[PDB]
Amino acid sequence: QLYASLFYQRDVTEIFSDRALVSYMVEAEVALAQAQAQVGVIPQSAATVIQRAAKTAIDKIDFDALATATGLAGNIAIPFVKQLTAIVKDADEDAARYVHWGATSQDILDTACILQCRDALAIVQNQVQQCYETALSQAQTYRHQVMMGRTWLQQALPITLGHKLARWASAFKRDLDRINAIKARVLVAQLGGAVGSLASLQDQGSIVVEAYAKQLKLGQTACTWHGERDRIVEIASVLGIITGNVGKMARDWSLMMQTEIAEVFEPTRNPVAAASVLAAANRVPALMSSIYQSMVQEHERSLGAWHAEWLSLPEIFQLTAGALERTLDVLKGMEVNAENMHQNIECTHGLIMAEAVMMALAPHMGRLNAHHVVEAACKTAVAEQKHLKDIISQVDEVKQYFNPSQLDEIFKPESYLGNIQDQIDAVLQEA
Amino acid sequence: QLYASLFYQRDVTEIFSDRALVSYMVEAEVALAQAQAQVGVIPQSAATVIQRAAKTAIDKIDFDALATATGLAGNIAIPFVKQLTAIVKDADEDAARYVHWGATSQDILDTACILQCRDALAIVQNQVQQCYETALSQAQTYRHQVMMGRTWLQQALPITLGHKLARWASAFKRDLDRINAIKARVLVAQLGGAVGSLASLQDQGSIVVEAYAKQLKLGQTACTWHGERDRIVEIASVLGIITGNVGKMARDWSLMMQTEIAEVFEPTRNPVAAASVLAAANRVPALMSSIYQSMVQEHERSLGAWHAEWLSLPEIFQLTAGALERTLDVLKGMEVNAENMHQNIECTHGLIMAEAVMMALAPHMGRLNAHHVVEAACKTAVAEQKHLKDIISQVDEVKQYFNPSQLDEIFKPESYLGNIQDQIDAVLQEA
Amino acid sequence: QLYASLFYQRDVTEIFSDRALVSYMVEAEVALAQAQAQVGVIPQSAATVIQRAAKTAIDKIDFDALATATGLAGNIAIPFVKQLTAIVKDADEDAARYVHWGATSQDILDTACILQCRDALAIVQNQVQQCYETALSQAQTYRHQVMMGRTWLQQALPITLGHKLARWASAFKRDLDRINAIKARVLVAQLGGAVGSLASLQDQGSIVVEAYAKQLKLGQTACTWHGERDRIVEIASVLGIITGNVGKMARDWSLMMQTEIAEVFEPTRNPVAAASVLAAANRVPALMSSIYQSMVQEHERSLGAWHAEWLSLPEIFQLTAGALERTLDVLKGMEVNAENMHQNIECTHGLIMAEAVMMALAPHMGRLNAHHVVEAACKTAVAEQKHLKDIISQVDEVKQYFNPSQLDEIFKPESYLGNIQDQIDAVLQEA
Amino acid sequence: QLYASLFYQRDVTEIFSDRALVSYMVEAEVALAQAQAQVGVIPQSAATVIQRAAKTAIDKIDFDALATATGLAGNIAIPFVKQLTAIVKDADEDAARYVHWGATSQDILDTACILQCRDALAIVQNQVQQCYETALSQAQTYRHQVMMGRTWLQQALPITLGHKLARWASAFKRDLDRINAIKARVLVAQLGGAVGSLASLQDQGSIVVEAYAKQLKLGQTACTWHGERDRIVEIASVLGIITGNVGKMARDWSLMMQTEIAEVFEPTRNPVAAASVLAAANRVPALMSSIYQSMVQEHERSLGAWHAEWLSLPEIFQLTAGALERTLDVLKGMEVNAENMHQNIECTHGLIMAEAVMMALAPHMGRLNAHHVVEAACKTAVAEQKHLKDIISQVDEVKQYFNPSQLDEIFKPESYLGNIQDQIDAVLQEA
Repeated sequence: QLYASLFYQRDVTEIFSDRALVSYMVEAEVALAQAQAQVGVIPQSAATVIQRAAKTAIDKIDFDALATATGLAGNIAIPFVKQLTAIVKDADEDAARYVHWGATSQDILDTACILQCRDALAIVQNQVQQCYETALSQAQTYRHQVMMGRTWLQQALPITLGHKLARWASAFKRDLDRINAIKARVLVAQLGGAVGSLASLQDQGSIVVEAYAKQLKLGQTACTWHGERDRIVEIASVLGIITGNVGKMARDWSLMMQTEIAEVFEPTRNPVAAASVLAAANRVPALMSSIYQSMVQEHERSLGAWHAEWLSLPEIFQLTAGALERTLDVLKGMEVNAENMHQNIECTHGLIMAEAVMMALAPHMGRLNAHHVVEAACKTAVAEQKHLKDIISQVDEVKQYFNPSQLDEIFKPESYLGNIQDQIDAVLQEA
Repeated sequence: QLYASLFYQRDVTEIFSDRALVSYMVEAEVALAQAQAQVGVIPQSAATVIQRAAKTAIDKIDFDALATATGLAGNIAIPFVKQLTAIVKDADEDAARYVHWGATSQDILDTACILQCRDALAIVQNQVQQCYETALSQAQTYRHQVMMGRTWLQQALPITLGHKLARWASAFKRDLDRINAIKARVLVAQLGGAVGSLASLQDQGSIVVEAYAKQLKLGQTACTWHGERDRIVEIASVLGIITGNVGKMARDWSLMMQTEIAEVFEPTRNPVAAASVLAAANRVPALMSSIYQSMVQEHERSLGAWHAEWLSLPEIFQLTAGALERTLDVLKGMEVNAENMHQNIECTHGLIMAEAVMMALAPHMGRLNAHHVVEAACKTAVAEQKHLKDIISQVDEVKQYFNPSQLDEIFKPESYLGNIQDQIDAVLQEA
Repeated sequence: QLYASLFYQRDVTEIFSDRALVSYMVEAEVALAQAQAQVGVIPQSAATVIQRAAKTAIDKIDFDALATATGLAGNIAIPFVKQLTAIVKDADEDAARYVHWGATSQDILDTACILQCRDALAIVQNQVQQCYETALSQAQTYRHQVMMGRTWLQQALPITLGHKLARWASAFKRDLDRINAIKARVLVAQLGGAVGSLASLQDQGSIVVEAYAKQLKLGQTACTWHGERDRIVEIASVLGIITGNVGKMARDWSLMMQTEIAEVFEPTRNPVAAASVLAAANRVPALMSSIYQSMVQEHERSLGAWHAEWLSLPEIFQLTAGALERTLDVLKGMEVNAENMHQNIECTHGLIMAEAVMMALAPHMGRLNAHHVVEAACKTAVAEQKHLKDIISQVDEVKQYFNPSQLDEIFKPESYLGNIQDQIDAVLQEA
Repeated sequence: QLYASLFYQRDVTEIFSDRALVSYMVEAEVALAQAQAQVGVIPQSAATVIQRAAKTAIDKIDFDALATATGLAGNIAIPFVKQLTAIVKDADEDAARYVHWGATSQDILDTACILQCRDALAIVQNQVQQCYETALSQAQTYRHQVMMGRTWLQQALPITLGHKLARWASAFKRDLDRINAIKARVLVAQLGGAVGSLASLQDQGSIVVEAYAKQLKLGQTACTWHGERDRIVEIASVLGIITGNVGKMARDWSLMMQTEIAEVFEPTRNPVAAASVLAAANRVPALMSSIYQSMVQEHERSLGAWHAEWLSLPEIFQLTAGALERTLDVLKGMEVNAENMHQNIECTHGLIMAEAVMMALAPHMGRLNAHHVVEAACKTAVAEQKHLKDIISQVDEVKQYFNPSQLDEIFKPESYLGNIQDQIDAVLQEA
């Protein structure tokens, strides 16, 4: 609980709480009774009593009894079914016989898991959508804010803050595409009985799965997937990529907050938001190892791999929604310090503009000749500890082709941004 | 090398060998010169000399010099560019000036990586396609081969071998869908220069990227992605799911090969193919942790995360193609032992048919009554160590509703398969 | 909470609960005030008021306020210090000035972490000690219980159950050695102030650390270790090995519980204990990836890596203590089914004794000759579907050297156990 | 091969090459024949022929045949034994019968693995020893070089470069202790035969293992450990900690190389060494997940887990030795830029000395009063954009207790280093 505030996101944590989990299991049991009554497998009468008794089962369920019983049964569904049955019995000893009719523990657990995933995906998707919108808007606001591009953590050539923001925006848009593309394949119901054959429903199996899926508004699958878990992993893999995208952003803005750089700051000096996001960017990759090992499952119901999913999947959702929430706060209240950006550009005293000077000279001199005059000027500028502009401006060959004013233009960071504006426009359009 | 034969797949290993990597880099340099000549940035003359000198550069390149130089430069592209330039020079000192014009090391390395991924994906996709076809065909051949379904490694209720095969087939089909769905987003070119601004190409940047993408037949992206790596991770994540699917299959067939079960065997008694596949199902999840940590990259070119990708991505492809190749061999030459399957069904002496007997009795007796007669019969059958059929057949209540012949039918494994045939038909149709 | 019962161990979970964590932080603050009063840095008077106010601070602390404040400060220590100070103030506005004198957040957090580790290690060590004792005792009880040894999951040659138990016992003993060997190096105090220089204590720093360590009965280190985390990883690495040892045991006993093998059973048929232990054996390796990435920490206090430890370390302890607790239950109430063991030995109808027959014949025949008679007999026995003893006993060359009674001895599983009894005695002695 | 130069270390890579592996296997076979001849199990004559034929077997072995055969057998030992036998046969058809007498594949593979580990550990230990020596020497050289301590990547209070170096030195010393402490437990021989019972050696088993261990100068274990793998994991876990220690150092020196900080540089501006070390600090944690999953092994010889070790263990050694080698180069030729260190200390214009000013005033004013005068001065200094010294020096209360010269002393970074010199001396002594 003390850490929930630091790393997770309140709504996604609630969706995965013990109380919500049991709520979703109740929902799965109700849909099952309804789907069966609707096709004749059980009397409409029983379904109605179950549907009504359910509305308050959550308040009548003993969570201490449930936890203790879980350790002995090996899963929550078994003791949960006992309790729900006893609850429906105290309302009609007869409807009680139809509670959990034909299902096995994993049907209810996997279905509640998919119901949880459906709801937490909606929240995560909306967070990504706001992050995208906000990054696009800031990219536009600062598309002309010049600053240094850094490679291997060393100043290299100028870029604009808007270009970093456009790069992040486009990454969020690819995440939005990934989320939409997996929904149909992944949000499906689970109902197959003990060995996934629906044997106790005899020849009514396919009819009942179809109506069960429909009641919950989930997809239906061709065959039971108690042992094939690609759908679970697939959902985790997309959350993993989203966490990696904001992890990269948090690495960048906290580096820009170093005392000696101070170009961008987290809204109100410690980078508290970066610390949480970077912790999630450490933890999610480790949880991915786990969710992938969980694919190796024995026959019709695994020993170990399936149990591990109950611990890893929720943690991945919670860290991702938590990391997205802190990233949004930062993208919205981000403080840009234009003076420090200008100052850090002056750090190498014009040496970073060397190649720009060389390109301006190439036409009137031949690239070989241009390269040679600039390299000798850099040596001189370093020996005299002067700005490269001061040295190049007193070189004869050069005065032959450029006035002082043309030289001042050649040395402006803005004059060497290549096609950065085309790239920013290109990402503003894919929107 | 000795292990390559055990875990990898020959063609995918070649695509990622030092020699192929340098080949793809050469290909990237040629496309760059051609795209530039085609839009005016460099003389068509130079492009033609480079394109021709390239055809044999691979044979002229010194790989020992290259490896030694790589350790000092920090990447292969830098010493590779020197060498290729020297090679083009000995053919025309003038065309040599245009080699690697405007690109930075990462453009050539990421582009060669995507070219490699394109080729290895084609091979992996074709392996999945054959695995799918073969699983569908075997599923049909054995849709009626009865055997025990096992949960928590304990016999539970009958299923058919064809149902396990249909479950695997449908998993392969979802993999085929995943592979097709990422191609457009992932197989794109990389050309952005030092800080991804294409500054040295000035206002010709967007025009050149477009023609470079086209020359290589790759997609073009809105902005440079030197630091945003979701496309790399995404490709690894799909390979990871495929390896998890065959890992699950290898766990199953090797369990079916245990001396005491002996229901299915690897083609010619050790499960050599399972050992390799299960090793890949251990290694790939670990490599996933690595590829996901690699998303956290500093600014415009990372220190560490990017270097790690060069080691992990190829290993994931190689283990996946290797695991697919051994799985295909097994799916094709799989030996089914129907007698052992029949025998293991007799293992509990009819106790696994208890619920089937109870369902047959429910109508003529009321489920409560049916449950009670069957439970007392199980106790008796265990006490007398007799087959449950022998005990139930001499119970009065029962003889009242069933002749010996109807009892023999109720006890046949085939009579309690629920909707397994509908599920097998459903997966044969999605095809 | 519902899952705590399934995977963790009650006492270790309490040591890592929010309430115990704050308790240990209080303990760290008290020791600090006492150590300082004892060397003159603060008045003995203040230390006494703090020590007394502390006895009930836990009941006066607002945990909701604390959680909310934590999300904003980035760690629990900061809001905790405010609260504890306010608590000491309402008892003496003057002693309150000396609360948390000279320490930084990480000193209190790392010290409370080591106090927690000290207490959970004592519990884990005692669990390993009982597992060791129990395995040694069972090894002795069944040192002569013959059963099949299995390689690549295939029957190979006879072993005894006692030999598997001795192998597990010796592994537990190496764990006991590992635990004892790291205590001195790992259970040390943390007190270094903001940048680990104890600057606000001026020239009293070393004197105060020495007395602080002593008050808590922890080791003292030569230099501050806010950024060097090998001690944390080292503790996790040993817990990781212990979880791997019981993971291996759970894989084995659940395989022995398969319906068709049924040689050993979990005490009261699903392997519920194996499912939990195997889930921990999936999760701990993934958490190890995380704890190892956490070593890469920036300068004097990291951004991300340190925060991640707060989530991973406790989970590793909790899963290990949980896995040990279920393993102990199984080692103590383990049900051995000697008849099934005897029966599975008869599974290949004497074929597994082929090499034993060959060794008995080698002396009177020459190994070449012995190998050739046995191989032809195996072919015949398989063709006639007879026990190998029936075939070999009617082979002339053979009757020439052995009576029927000597042949019956050569075919007893017990006669081909090599030095298994020496190995079991050897592990009973290292005890 | 091209990457070997970037990430690994030449000698450790050779120890794990195919050629060295087969060399060590030959060595294991020779020791086995010798140990057996020495106790009577095989004729001294055969042992001598094998020992002599071995001296050149490596040159006679067909590596292509070996690789092809390996993929079919499932391990290298099987086809290797065939070849070595054929080699010994062409020298004496009789000695050939005793090649690999009584051993199983895993005995030779695990023994060659431990022989490799023994040799690579010697190299890694020596690298750590040199890193330790060099760090201690540099710590001494710069114990007085003042620079900023940084927390959460923000300047905090002064420290000395020597203190960072002492912290690293002490971490290397704990690694030296860890390496020495595991040798006895981990460097042991493996000889147990098919199911670890040495059944084919009958009652000579224990005698032969003892002499086999002795011939190779390895420890002997109480029982066979084909399935218990804690010794392998333990070796990987220590290499993992070493890689994490230099990973932390590489993060620090590359941050100190940022253009705007420029306090320390890699010897000859890109941090090429940091890039490799940080890639190993990403990859090793992932490989740890794998080596830990490999503990879960089936019965007497696993399917999958054991095979995976052949790929992970060597990679961990190679990355660790590679990371150590680059770290040593940097520790030895490290360039310290004292002026930039001095300059970055002036970055906040005295604000970082605020607490030092407050401690100097506390005695003559009361901590409350001191805190209040300093906080108002910081506000003023920020409003006027002046150095805090300029503001505090014109505050009356203050002039009352300090002359200008005493104020200049209070503001020197060196005057607020707490017990850093005691810590540096403490680590120089543990040496």
